[PDB]
Amino acid sequence: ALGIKSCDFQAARNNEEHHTKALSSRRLFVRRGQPFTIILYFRAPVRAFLPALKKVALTAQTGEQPSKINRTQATFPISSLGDRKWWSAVVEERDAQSWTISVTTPADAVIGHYSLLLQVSGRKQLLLGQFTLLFNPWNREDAVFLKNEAQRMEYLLNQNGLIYLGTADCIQAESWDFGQFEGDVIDLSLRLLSKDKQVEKWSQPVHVARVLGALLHFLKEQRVLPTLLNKRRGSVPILRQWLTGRGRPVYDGQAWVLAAVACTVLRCLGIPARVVTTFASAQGTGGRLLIDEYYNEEGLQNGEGQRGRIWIFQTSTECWMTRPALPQGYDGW
Amino acid sequence: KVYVELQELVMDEKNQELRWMEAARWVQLEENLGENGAWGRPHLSHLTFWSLLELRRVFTKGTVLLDLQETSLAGVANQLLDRFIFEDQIRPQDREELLRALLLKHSHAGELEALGGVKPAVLTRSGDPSQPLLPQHSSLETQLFCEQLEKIPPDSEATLVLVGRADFLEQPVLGFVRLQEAAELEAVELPVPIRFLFVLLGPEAPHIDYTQLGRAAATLMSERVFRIDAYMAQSRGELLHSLEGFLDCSLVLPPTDAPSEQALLSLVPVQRELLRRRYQSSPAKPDPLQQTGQLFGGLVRDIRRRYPYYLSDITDAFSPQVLAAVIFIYFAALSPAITFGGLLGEKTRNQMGVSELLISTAVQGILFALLGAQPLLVVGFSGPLLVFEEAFFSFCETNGLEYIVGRVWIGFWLILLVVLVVAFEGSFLVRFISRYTQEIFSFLISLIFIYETFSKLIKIFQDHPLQKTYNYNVLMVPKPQGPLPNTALLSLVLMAGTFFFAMMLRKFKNSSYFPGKLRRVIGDFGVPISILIMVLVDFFIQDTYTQKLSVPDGFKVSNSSARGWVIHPLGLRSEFPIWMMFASALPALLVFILIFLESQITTLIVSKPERKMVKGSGFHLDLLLVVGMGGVAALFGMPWLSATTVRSVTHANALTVMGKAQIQEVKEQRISGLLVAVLVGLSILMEPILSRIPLAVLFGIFLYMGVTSLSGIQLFDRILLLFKPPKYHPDVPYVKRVKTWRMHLFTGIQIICLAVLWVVKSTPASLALPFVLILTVPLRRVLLPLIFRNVELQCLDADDAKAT
Amino acid sequence: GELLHSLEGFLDCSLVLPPTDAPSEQALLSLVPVQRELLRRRYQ
Amino acid sequence: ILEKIPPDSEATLVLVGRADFLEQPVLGFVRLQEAAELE
Amino acid sequence: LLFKPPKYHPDVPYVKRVKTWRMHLFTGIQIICLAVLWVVKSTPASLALPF
Ligand SMILES: CCCCCCCC(=O)OC[C@H](COP(=O)(O)O[C@@H]1[C@H](O)[C@H](O)[C@@H](OP(=O)(O)O)[C@H](OP(=O)(O)O)[C@H]1O)OC(=O)CCCCCCC
Ligand SMILES: CCCCCCCC(=O)OC[C@H](COP(=O)(O)O[C@@H]1[C@H](O)[C@H](O)[C@@H](OP(=O)(O)O)[C@H](OP(=O)(O)O)[C@H]1O)OC(=O)CCCCCCC
Ligand SMILES: *[C@@H]1O[C@H](CO)[C@@H](O[C@@H]2O[C@H](CO)[C@@H](O)[C@H](O)[C@H]2NC(C)=O)[C@H](O)[C@H]1NC(C)=O
Ligand SMILES: CC(C)CCC[C@@H](C)[C@H]1CC[C@H]2[C@@H]3CC=C4C[C@@H](O)CC[C@]4(C)[C@H]3CC[C@]12C
Repeated sequence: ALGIKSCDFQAARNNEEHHTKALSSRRLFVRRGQPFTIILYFRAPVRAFLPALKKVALTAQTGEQPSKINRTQATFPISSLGDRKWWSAVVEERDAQSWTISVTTPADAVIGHYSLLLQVSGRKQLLLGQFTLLFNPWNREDAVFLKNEAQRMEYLLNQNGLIYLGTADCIQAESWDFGQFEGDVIDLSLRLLSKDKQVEKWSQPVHVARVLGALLHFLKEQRVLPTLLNKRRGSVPILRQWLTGRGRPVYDGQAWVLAAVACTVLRCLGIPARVVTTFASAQGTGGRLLIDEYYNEEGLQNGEGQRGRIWIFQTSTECWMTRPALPQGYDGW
Repeated sequence: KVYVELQELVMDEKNQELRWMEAARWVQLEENLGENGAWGRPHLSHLTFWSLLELRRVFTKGTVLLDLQETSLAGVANQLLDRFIFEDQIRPQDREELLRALLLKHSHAGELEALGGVKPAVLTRSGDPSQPLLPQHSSLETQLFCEQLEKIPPDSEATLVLVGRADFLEQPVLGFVRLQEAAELEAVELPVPIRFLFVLLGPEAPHIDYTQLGRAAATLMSERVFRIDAYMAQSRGELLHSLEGFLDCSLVLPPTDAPSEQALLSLVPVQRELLRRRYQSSPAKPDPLQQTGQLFGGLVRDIRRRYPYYLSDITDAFSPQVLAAVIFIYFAALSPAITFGGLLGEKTRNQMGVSELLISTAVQGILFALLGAQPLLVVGFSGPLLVFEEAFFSFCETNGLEYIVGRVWIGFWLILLVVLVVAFEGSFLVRFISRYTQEIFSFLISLIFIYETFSKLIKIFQDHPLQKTYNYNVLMVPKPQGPLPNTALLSLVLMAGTFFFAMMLRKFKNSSYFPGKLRRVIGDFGVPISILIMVLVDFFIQDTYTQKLSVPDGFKVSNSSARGWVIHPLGLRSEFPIWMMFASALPALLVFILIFLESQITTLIVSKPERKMVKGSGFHLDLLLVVGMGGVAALFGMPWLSATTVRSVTHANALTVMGKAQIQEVKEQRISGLLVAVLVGLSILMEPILSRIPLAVLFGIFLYMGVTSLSGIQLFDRILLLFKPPKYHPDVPYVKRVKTWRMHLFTGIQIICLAVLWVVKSTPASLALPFVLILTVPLRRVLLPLIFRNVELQCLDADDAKAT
Repeated sequence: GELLHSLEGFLDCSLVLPPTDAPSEQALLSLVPVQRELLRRRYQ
Repeated sequence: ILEKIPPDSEATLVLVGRADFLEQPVLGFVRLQEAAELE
Repeated sequence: LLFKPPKYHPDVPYVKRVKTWRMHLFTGIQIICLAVLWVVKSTPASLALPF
């Protein structure tokens, strides 16, 4: 006598509360460590609430082989005794035919695509719906927590960025569309992350950032071609071309866009990030603090260049998290 | 009417010479020409959207030659190309190529087989037909109607449509020519004058099929309103107006992924209104349990329902599945005939024994298979029939009245009763026997069958108990007088082996192994293979005694001193009472009630809509035939027979083929039952074959039949769903819309009914079983609604397993 | 352009019934055999 | 109406109107990035 | 799988990546080894089986 009719994931309001409104108003995008609310609809009225509450449990799984040892599978009941710092669920409001359930996730949960499943004593598992879990710069216990709301807006919610190019004495700001909240960027980023088989480590922003940076550098080396060809429309078309091979490729005179693409992926996954330009960057030294420049008697350079050169500028991705595996005092950028 | 011809510019295959070959002809209905050289079937013309677009565009800027003073194809081509060049439709350098094209040999269907077929082509500048460059599309009409002339009125004037392709063209061109006087042309072999000429030429383009363009032009010319307007047209504008009104009243049918006859039939008012609007501006005008209140109406309707299907009733039996079913049902009807036979024989002074029951089971089965409306029923003797007969022999022996003669009078009253009920359509009340009563009766009868099958093994274990010591010289004639070693154990082994082999071959029928052909063949022959295997198993053990089948010596009476093959209605030894000549009504009423209930419920169970029976069942005809042959056989001291449930259900199952779990169809034919009855009659002749078949093998077969008869029983499923946690319950209407405890209470009420019926059976008042069964019809309708809701009863008690 | 290509494919599988003096039931039911084949490959 | 609609269904709104101040008929086809419940 | 029509063979790596006749030939060579070992067992030199 506890048959489920439908489950309203309330994507619009939860997405507004979780700062994922720009992603969708129909798909549930939630940031870990923050409660979100779903509505459970029953086919028939629930006569006795307490025995019905004893008979129901919720299950959240991520990945293709969820397990309790990987923290990719979690089973929690619906009660006021649930651990609000862990996976939990509690009925905030109810009538005869519906339950308003507030579901929480741990601040160190594995990110990615999730399935919410209902288990009603003496019945089979029922799929309630799908939601995507992200990092939470708004949660104090998260590793990517940001103190300032203005910094949170700037480094996670703003899709209109500026990549600084030019020389040190003549800095030209180029408007850039990071587009991290485009409809496919989250799916593409999670698909790229799926090439890493340590899904248990996806709760760690350091591991996720390292994996995605390595993979995006590999894609940049694979897809960027030697020398309109310089017309750019932000990070999202570049990411689409790198991951799928379709679209306008990027040529080697604009190889600095890797920083912006990495910033877009990190921002879409919930890791605060910014693009940083260093003018007069000595690249290719291997740690050596010397640069050799060779000029002929006319004051000009003959060949194509040395391995260690002073670049006019170099872009780089900065990202914000704590460093638990590092000694004290290295949290931040 | 009118005759229209369509010719395509094509190349032959032998000499590679381009020419004109006719492609289709219209006399209102369109006929198409296949590649073989014969004419396809006559059909209403359907046009494509692009063809009508092409025709409208080329007709808007067309070339009309109205009231043209000529009577020759060559000169008409000359004048048409002259007006083409004058209207700048073609360049003047193209006149030589098009006149060469328009005046080739116009070949017809009579010379297609003489040549090597026809292939599409394009006239090129050099006059050479090259191969078209655009992708080819084989004709839709040559794939739907052409794959397998007297209607022309004498005064009608023909129309010739010429379509051809010529790369030397900027755009497709249309020239419409009406002659002032109808003339015969060398292009048309039929002796009808030609009045209108359609010429459609041009270059391969996107969306221009010139065969479809010519089809559209010919269909437009075959339309009465356009033809009448064209006979009186004095300008191209009037023809364009007629074509505009033709397109205004056209029905375009868009593609859909759900093609249905009812959805298309919903467009009838649209079609009628479009026809009305097209002819509004024209001067012309457009050219089974029903109570029929009729006496014997149900019988006649059953006759008209089943007898039209008589030809399929013989042809559909030509499959090895039918032969395997015959082998199955032969034993399934022979062994109960023998068993019950000697019982009545041992309990009725051999007045009625195996001989009488073999002949009555044979004759009634033959005539019921040849005449009945549901041939899949098996006519045989039932337990209620053995008990009533013992009831009568007891009463007559008490009162001095004779047996055979009373039963002669019981049948005589039975015939009157059945004629009465068929006259007033009394077999209509079988519309109140819902699935409740049907399932209760079927499940109870299956349980009785299984119980008797196990009780026979218990009896043979009692006759030859397991002992330390035996007597090694025990008389065997007629049956062993004392216990024998290794008999009961071998019988149990044979019965278990037969059942196991039959079930394993049933599983192998639906299994995944061996070629799908051999597996199914082997699958339908599961029961015969099991019988053969166990018979050879017992035959190779010569020492151990096992009870075999026993058939009588010949086709004589079981007691030659008690009666003859016939019986005098007024007495055999003494004067029979005249009150018994009237008292025989009430026991005749009881026998009629028994046979009616058994046969009607058996027909209801077998002819369920979920079992894919599309040939119909005749309640009135089957009841009339069964009771009539019972009464007639009573005139010869022969037994009354009814459509028993287990044998008929087994016959239906053995003639049912399974799809890829799903019932596909049933081999509804008369050959199987006829052959079963013939073999039952001939069983006396083939005594050497039957004398080496043990009874234990047939006991295993009986257990198989009783177990497999519970397949479609929803009551059995709801029995099982009482021992399955309320989670594995399958998704069915009575599960998903009824609470689990409510369904269990409904099932328990049916269990109470089953227990009451089973207790009644094991009592001396076992003839009350039909009456107590018709106390479930009251409940299913009267009470039940008092404790249940409408949706609950709709889900639990459904006519065709529907969710209301 | 892709929408136009789909629309032309839709028109390629559209059947036109001209005004034909046959009774409406038979004239409409004659389209069943033809729509069937003209949609054999469209929904495959 | 609501019973016959499958649960994962999206709407198409076809707007038809006559405006005498337009030179030619115009067709506007819109696919939204995600389904929306327009107020 | 030597007695089952190929349309039913399970979606396993050794069926998908190997031709059906090749897999049956491999099963046949294993059956030949099995028959050789069975013959060895039923001989007075049955202690040569492990070799
Ligand atoms: C002799 C034994 C006792 C018989 C009388 C027993 C009388 C009695 O107690 O009935 C109520 C009780 C209710 O049990 P209920 O359905 O609530 O419990 C579910 C049941 O045990 C399933 O078998 C479990 O599946 P699985 O193991 O996880 O795969 C399921 O696991 P989960 O949902 O917790 O994960 C259980 O929740 O049992 C019945 O199911 C009724 C029909 C039972 C059969 C009736 C008798 C055959
Ligand atoms: C004894 C019979 C022949 C012996 C020699 C064996 C040689 C021999 O006869 O070929 C066997 C056959 C090969 O043919 P193949 O498998 O291609 O043929 C398929 C097979 O007949 C399936 O049974 C059919 O499906 P279904 O099941 O009807 O639904 C299927 O029909 P379709 O739906 O695809 O159109 C057929 O295409 O495959 C076996 O059965 C393997 C077991 C053979 C081992 C038997 C050795 C004892
Ligand atoms: C055939 O019927 C006759 C008479 O109906 C049977 O003869 C009777 O047998 C019983 C049993 O002992 C006794 O009443 C008499 O011995 C006989 N009565 C008369 C009037 O003759 C005979 O047994 C029957 N035969 C068979 C094989 O059943
Ligand atoms: C339904 C059918 C069987 C008819 C009902 C039976 C009654 C009405 C009829 C049928 C045959 C009739 C019998 C026919 C012949 C004779 C012989 C005569 O010397 C005395 C009357 C007597 C014995 C009749 C009595 C009444 C009778 C038994």
